[PDB]
Amino acid sequence: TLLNPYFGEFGGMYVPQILMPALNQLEEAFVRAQKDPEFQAQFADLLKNYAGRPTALTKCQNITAGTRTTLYLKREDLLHGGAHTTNQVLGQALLAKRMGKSEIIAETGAGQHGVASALASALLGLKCRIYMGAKDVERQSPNVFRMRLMGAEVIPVHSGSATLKDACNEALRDWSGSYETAHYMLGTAAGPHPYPTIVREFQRMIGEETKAQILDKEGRLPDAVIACVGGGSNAIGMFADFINDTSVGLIGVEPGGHGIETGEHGAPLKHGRVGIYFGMKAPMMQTADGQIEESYSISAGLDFPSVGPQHAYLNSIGRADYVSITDDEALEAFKTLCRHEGIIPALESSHALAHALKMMREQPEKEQLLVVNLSGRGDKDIFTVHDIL
Amino acid sequence: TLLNPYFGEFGGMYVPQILMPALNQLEEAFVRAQKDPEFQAQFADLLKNYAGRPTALTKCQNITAGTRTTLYLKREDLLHGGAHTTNQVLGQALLAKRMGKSEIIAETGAGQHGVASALASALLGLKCRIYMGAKDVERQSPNVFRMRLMGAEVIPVHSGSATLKDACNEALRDWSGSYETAHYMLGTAAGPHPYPTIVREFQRMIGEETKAQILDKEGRLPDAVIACVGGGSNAIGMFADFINDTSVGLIGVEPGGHGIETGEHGAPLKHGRVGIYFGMKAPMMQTADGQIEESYSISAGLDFPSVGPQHAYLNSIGRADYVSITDDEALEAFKTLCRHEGIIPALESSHALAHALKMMREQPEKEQLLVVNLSGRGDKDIFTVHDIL
Amino acid sequence: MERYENLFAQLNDRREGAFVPFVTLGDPGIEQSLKIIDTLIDAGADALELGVPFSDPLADGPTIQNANLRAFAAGVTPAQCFEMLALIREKHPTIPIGLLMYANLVFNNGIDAFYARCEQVGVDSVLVADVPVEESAPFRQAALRHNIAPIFICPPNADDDLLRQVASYGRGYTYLLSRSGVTGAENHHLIEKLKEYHAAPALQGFGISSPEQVSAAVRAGAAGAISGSAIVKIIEKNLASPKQMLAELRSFVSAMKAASRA
Amino acid sequence: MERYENLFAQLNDRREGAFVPFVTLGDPGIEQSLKIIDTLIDAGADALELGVPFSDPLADGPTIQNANLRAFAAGVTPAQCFEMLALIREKHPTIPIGLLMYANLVFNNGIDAFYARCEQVGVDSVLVADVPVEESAPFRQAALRHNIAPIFICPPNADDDLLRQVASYGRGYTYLLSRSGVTGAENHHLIEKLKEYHAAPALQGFGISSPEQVSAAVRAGAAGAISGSAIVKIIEKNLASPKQMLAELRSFVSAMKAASRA
Ligand SMILES: Cc1ncc(COP(=O)(O)O)c(CN[C@@H](CO)C(=O)O)c1O
Ligand SMILES: Cc1ncc(COP(=O)(O)O)c(CN[C@@H](CO)C(=O)O)c1O
Ligand SMILES: O=P(O)(O)OCCCc1c[nH]c2ccccc12
Ligand SMILES: O=P(O)(O)OCCCc1c[nH]c2ccccc12
Ligand code: NA
Ligand code: NA
Repeated sequence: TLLNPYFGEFGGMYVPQILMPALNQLEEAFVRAQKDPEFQAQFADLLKNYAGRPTALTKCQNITAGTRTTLYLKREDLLHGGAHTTNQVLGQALLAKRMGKSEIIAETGAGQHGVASALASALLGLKCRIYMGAKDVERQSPNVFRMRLMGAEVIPVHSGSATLKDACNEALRDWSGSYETAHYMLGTAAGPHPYPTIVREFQRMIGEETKAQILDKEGRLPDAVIACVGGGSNAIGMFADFINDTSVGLIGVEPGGHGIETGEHGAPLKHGRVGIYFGMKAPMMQTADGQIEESYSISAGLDFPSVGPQHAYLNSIGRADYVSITDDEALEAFKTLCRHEGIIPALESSHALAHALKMMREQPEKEQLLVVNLSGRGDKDIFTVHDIL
Repeated sequence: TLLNPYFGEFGGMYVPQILMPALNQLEEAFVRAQKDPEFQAQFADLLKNYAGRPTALTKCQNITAGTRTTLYLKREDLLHGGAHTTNQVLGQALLAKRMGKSEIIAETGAGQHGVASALASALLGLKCRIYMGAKDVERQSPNVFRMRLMGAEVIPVHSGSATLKDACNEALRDWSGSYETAHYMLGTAAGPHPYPTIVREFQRMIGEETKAQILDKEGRLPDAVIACVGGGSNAIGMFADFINDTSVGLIGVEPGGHGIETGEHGAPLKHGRVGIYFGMKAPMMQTADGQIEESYSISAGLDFPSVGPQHAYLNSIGRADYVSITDDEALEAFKTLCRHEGIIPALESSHALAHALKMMREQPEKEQLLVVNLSGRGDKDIFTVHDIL
Repeated sequence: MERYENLFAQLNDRREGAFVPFVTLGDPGIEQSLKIIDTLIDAGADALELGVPFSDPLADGPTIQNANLRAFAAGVTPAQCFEMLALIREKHPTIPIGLLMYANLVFNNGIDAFYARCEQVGVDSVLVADVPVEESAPFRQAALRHNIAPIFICPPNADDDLLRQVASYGRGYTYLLSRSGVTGAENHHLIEKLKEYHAAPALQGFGISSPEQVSAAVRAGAAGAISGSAIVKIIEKNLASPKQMLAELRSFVSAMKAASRA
Repeated sequence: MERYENLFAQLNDRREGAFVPFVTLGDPGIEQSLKIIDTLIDAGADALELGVPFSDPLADGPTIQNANLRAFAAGVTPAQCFEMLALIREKHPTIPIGLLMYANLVFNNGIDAFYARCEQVGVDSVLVADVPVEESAPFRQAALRHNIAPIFICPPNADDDLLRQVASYGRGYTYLLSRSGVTGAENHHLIEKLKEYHAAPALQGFGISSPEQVSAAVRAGAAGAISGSAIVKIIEKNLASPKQMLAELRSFVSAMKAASRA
C-alpha cells in the first residue's frame, strides 16, 4: 500500500486473496497517473471538451423568497450523460487503458453509472459489461436503452435480491476471473481500497469549481454545502476541497425511505451498525445476526445498504453531519424546483434539496449562504414521478 | 419597420391586420433591448449561469478514421433543457416581461421548444400555454411530461391535421385575441417579421463560440459548418457569424423522409414552390392549386412544410447549399455516433451528421475540416429508435 | 367594382341596412351549396360574402374550419369554386359577390391571373384575410387593373395612419372589425373618422349575432352587417334534414334582414 | 487445532490422500443436512468443510448460492448452525471440522466471541473467505487464542512474499487454489515452495471434479482434495428422492475417496 487504506477505522480491502494483486496494481497505476502530466492533460482535455466542465453554479431566485437563505446549485445535471458519474468514469477508463486492459465491468442501480461506462468505453475502444438488477431495470428503463444503444452488455441480475447490492456482488465474482484483461469500474466512493481514494480524486473538481465560483460571486465561502449520499462519490466530490475550511458545514443526506421508523429506509451511516462487506469496513444495514439487509428509496441511485468509508469517518470526528429525507419530502422538492426554477432534478439530488428547503423554512430569519450539489437531471425519473398521481 | 422585413424576396409580415401593432411593438422592444446594456447583461448572465453556455466543441477521434476529414461537433445537446431551443427562449421571455406581458403562447413539434418555454416561464414568473399536435405528442411523450411538470398547459391540437403546422395556426388564432397581455414565443427563425431576425440574433452565440473555439484549436476556420433545417434557427444560429467568411461553406440539411421521390419528405427549400403562409413568403410544400401539403420526417422536430426566409434567400444567391438526408441515413448516423463516440444525438441533428459522414465517405483522401451543429440530445428519441427493430 | 355603389345607394333611399351572409363555397356539396345561396338571396340577402376552402384558415375559428373541411370532403377545388361563382352570377346578375380569400390561394398561379378570373367570372370585391395594408400593393394594384374592389379590414385597435390608408386604398366597402380573435358564433368613434376620410361604407365584422345588433350597427354608423357563424351552424345542424336547413336559413336571413332598420 | 495433525499423520502411513467434502449447513433442512453429513463420513470423508449460510456469498457461484438460499428457506440461522455443529462433534469426536466463513458473520458480535463459540462447539479451523492475509491479524490472533486453526488461501497468482506469509500464519492445512473465479462444478511449483517454507498440508481448491484429479493432486504434492460443487448438485437433483440422494452421495464420496491414491 502506497496510500493508507483506512479512514480512522473504516476502510481496508476485505476481498478474496486472489483479487489482492489486482488492487495493488490499480493503486500503482493511480499513483503514477497522478504524477504524470500527460495523464492529467488527457484527463482535463476529456473533461472540458467532451463532458463539458466547468458546470455552472446557478443562484436560485424564487424558491428562497421570504427567507434570508441565499441558495446556489452546482449544476452536475449539465454534464454529458446527465450526472456527476461521468467525471470518475473518464479517469478510470484512461487508467484501464494505461494498464493495457480492454474490457470493463461495472454495476449500476439508477442506470447512470451504467450509461457513463457505456459512453466512456465507446469513446475509448474498451468492451463493456454491466450488471443491473431487476427493480432498477424497471424503475430506470430510460437508462437501460441509452446503455444498450452504445453497445454495452446489460447482464440483468436477479441472483437473489436483484438490486445494486446484488449487482455489486456479481461484478466482483466476474472480476475474480477476468482481472488480468478486465478492469472493474466500480460506481461509488466505496468498496476496497484504493477505490474510495481514486473515485474521490476523480470527482474532486466538483468541489474545487464550487469554491472558485462562490468566492467570485459572493466574495465568501458557503455556510454549508449539501449533497445526497447513496455510497458517497458526489458528496465526497463536493466536500473534498472544503474539508479544511472549518467554517463550511458539510451535510450529507441519506434516503429516509418510508421514514426511518418503518425500517424501509436506506440510511446506514446514521441507522446501521459497522460490518464488513463489499471489501470494506463501514456502517451497513444488517440483521442482528449479521445478514446484509436490503435498503429502500424511491430513487434507484441511493438504494445501497452501506456507505463509503471516508463518510463514516467524517461523521465520527464530527466534521460532517448526515441527515435523512423521506420519499415524500424528496418528491415535494422535485415538484418545487421544476415549478419555480425550471430545472428537473434527479430524485437522488432532490433529497439534498429537500434538506436545504427544510433549513430555510424552519428558520426564515437566519441569514445563510447554502450550495446544494444538483448531481443529476430527472429525465430518467419523469415516467416514475408521473405514476405517482 | 425599423429593420427591413425581407431577405431578397422572402419575408414580410403576412398576418391579419389586427396583429400588425403587436408585431411593430415587438420590433420596438427588440431594437431598444438590443441597445440596452442592462438587457444584454441580464441575457448573458442567464445564458452562462442558468443554461450553461459556452457549450463545448468536441473533436471526433474515431468516426473519421481512414479518411482525411477532421470533424468537430458543437455541443448544443449539453445546454440546459437538452437543445439549442433554450437560447432564444431566454431572450424572448426577458422581451416579454420588458413589454409588461404575463402570459406566453408557444407551439411545439419535437416538444423541445415546448419544454424550453415551460422552463423559462417558471424561471421568470410568466404563465404559459403550448399547442402540440397528436402524432408529435405520441412520438415525443418524454417531452410531454417534462413540460407538464413545470406547470405549462399542453393544449393538444387536432384541429385538422394535428402537427406543428396545425399547432402554429392555433397559436396565431389565440394570440389574435390575447396580444395585449400575452407574448407569442414562436419556435423557429420563420413566421412574420421580426421573428426571423429576433430568433437569429438570439441564437447567434452558437456560431460566434464555434468561430472562437475552432480558431484556437485548429488555427483556422472550417471548410464547412453543417446544420439541419426544420424552419431554420439552429442552422441560422450556426451560419450567422460565418456568412462574411466566404471560405467557409454553409450546408443546411433538410429531411429527405422516405426519399424525395416518394413525396413523403420535408424538404421545401429545394423541393417546394414559394407561397405565402404563416405570415411569410418562403418556399413551402403545397398542392398545385396551393393547399398547404403536410411534410414528413422520422424526427418530429423537422416536420415543418416551409422554411425560414433568410435560408430561402442564402440559397438563391448561392452562399449556402441545402441538401437532403433520408430517415435511414439519419438512423445510421444516430447508431454510429453512439457506438463510436458515446454521444446520443437527437434524430434531427443526425440528419446533419449523416451528411458530414457522406462527405467523408465519398471522398476519403479529401483533406477537410468540418463542424456539425449537434443541436440536441436523443433522450426523447430512444424509445422511438428502439421500436425500429 | 360597381354593384356595391348601387346597393348602398338604393339601400340609402330605402333607409335600410345591408345584410350580407357569409358561406363557404362547397359546404357540404356543390349542388346543395348552390341551393343555399339561392335560398339566402330569395330570403333577403343584400350581397354575398363567399369563402373558398383553404387548408389553413389562420383567421377562422371552428365552424368555418369545419365548413372548409366539409367542402374538402365534397371535393370542391378552387376551380370548382370559380365554376360555381360563374353560375351564381349567370342567374343573379345584380347582387354584389365578395370573396373572402387567403393569400396563398391568390398567389398560386399569379396574383394578376387570379384577379383576372375573378373579373371573368363576375366577382366584385376580394378580401385577402392575411394581407395587411402594408403588404397589399401587388394585390390592390392587380385588383384595380381588373375592376375588382380591394376590401381591407379596419380592426378595433386602429390608429389614424391606418384609417387614412384603408380609406385611400379600399373600394366597395370597409370591413370594420367588431372584436378580436378568429370567427365564431360566440365571443362608433372609428366610423365617423372613416366618414371624415371618405372611406367606403363600413359593414360590421366578426361578432354579429343579434338581429338588434344589425339595428345598432346601422344607427351607430355602419351601413350593414355580415354574419357567417350563425348561417354555417345551421348548415352543420340541419345537414341531415336538408329541407329544414333551407327553411331555418330562410328564417334567419328573413329575420335578420327584417331587423335591418334603426 | 489438533485433529488435522493426526489425520495427515495417519493418512501419511496409509499412503492415502484426504477427501474433504464441502456442504452448507442447513441445506435443505436441519435434520436432513445432518443425515447428509453422517452419510458422507460413513462413506469415506476424511474431514469436513462446512459453510454457514451468508446472504452475500462474494466467492461463491451459483450452486452454493442456491444451497444458501435453501438453508435460508429452511430457517437455518447462525445459531442453529452452531447447534448442529455441537451435535456433529458429539457423535463424531475425531473427524476434523473446518468452517467456511464470510467476514461479517465472524465480526457481528465480536471476532473473539465468534472464535470462542467455535472452540466451545469443537470446531478445528475457520477459513474466512474474504479476509486476505494483509487484513487477517485480529482474526488470526483471536483463533490462536481459542485453539482454532486459521486457514488461508494460496491462489494461482501467488508470489514469494505471500507464500512465506501464509506459510507463517496458517495452521491445520493450506487451501491451495486451483483456478480463479467463484465456486462451481464447471470451469506443482507452488507446492514445493510451500514445503520449503514448511507450510501446512496443502489441500486443493476450486475445480476438483475428477476422481483422478484427486490422484493427480495427491502425487503432484497436495495432501488431499476438497469438493462441494458436485456434492451440492446431487442434493439439488435428488432432493425429491431423498434416499436416492443419500445413495448417490454415498456413491461419490466412496468413489472419490476410492480414487485418493497415486
Ligand atoms: C444522479 C445520481 N446522483 C447520486 C447517486 C448516488 O450516488 P453517489 O452517492 O454516489 O454519489 C446516483 C447513483 N448512482 C449509481 C448507483 O445506483 C448508478 O449506477 O446509477 C445518481 O443516479
Ligand atoms: C433538437 C432539435 N434540433 C433542431 C430542430 C429543428 O428546428 P430548427 O430548424 O429550428 O433549428 C428541432 C425542432 N424544434 C421545434 C419544432 O418541432 C420544437 O418545438 O420542438 C429540435 O427538436
Ligand atoms: O364572426 P363571423 O363568423 O360572423 O364571421 C365573420 C365574417 C367574414 C369572415 C369569415 N372568415 C373570415 C376570416 C377573416 C376575416 C373575415 C372573415
Ligand atoms: O469448486 P467447489 O465448488 O468444489 O468449491 C470449493 C470449496 C470450498 C469453498 C466453498 N465456497 C468457497 C468460497 C471461497 C473459498 C472457498 C470455498
Ligand atoms: Na447507502
Ligand atoms: Na421545414
